[PDB]
Amino acid sequence: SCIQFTRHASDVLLNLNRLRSRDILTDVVIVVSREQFRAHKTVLMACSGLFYSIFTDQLKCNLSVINLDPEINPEGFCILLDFMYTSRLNLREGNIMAVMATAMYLQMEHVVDTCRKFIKAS
Amino acid sequence: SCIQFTRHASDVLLNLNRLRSRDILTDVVIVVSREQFRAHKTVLMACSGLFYSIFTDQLKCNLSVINLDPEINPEGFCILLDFMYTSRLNLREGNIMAVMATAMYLQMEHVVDTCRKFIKAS
Amino acid sequence: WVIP
Amino acid sequence: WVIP
Ligand SMILES: O=C1Cc2cc(Nc3cc(Cl)ncc3Cl)ccc2N1
Ligand SMILES: O=C1Cc2cc(Nc3cc(Cl)ncc3Cl)ccc2N1
Ligand SMILES: [Cl-]
Ligand SMILES: [Cl-]
Repeated sequence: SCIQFTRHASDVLLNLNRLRSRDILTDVVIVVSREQFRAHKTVLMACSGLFYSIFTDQLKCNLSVINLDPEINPEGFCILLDFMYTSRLNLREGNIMAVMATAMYLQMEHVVDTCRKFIKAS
Repeated sequence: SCIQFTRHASDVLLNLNRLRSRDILTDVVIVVSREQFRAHKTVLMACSGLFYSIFTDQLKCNLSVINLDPEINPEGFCILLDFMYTSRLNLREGNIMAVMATAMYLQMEHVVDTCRKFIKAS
Repeated sequence: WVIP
Repeated sequence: WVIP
């Protein structure tokens, strides 16, 4: 018999993104080639099957630095990290292949699905 | 020119609640009278003006244990902690006064507003 | 607020 | 997915 606040989840995610932009309580650095991205482990796990697996591992859960596979493009990662914290995906003709490959690697099934749909249309 | 995934924020919050239920990556204990509640600092900050102030403080940001004011009712806190992680508020005739008082203390303005509306109706 |  |  609960009541529900429709905008609560969106407002929580907006505040988590504000903490990210101000580098507050970020507990991990994701290294993609030369590029470094600071984030919250919980948000990464909530969005990605790959980070979920990494941070539930008894040894990796304690690492402050995670290095991604050298084939991963920093821009594709940046677009996906922004999507994790905002629900908005900056999908463009020039980045769609790098975004799909990065989403497949990160195990972000809904991003993979829309990339496959957008590629099929073109 | 981004696209948006409507269910993303709700899915993120659902996964953060699953991490909470399994005690994964919880980094703080909130003590309310004798009762203890494990949670994620980022989620608490995203939902509450009081926790936002506490964990942006250079000294308090590093505490693993936070003791609330002894007037705070553990059940009122439990109902609000569940709301933070689910968007669902278990508001009942027998708990509304304790829920409103706890929401005022935690600075959760939308919960305070609905409690004031529900009290006025009765 | 809604009835979910 | 939608146009926000
Ligand atoms: O496409 C995806 C997105 C995703 C997220 C998570 N993260 C969780 C899943 C569960 Cl059941 N509990 C907690 C968490 Cl944080 C796992 C796999 C995938 N695949
Ligand atoms: O009723 C409320 C809910 C709430 C949440 C937060 N938390 C933040 C606010 C900002 Cl601007 N950036 C980041 C965070 Cl985590 C502060 C005050 C209040 N009042
Ligand atoms: Cl996804
Ligand atoms: Cl609120």
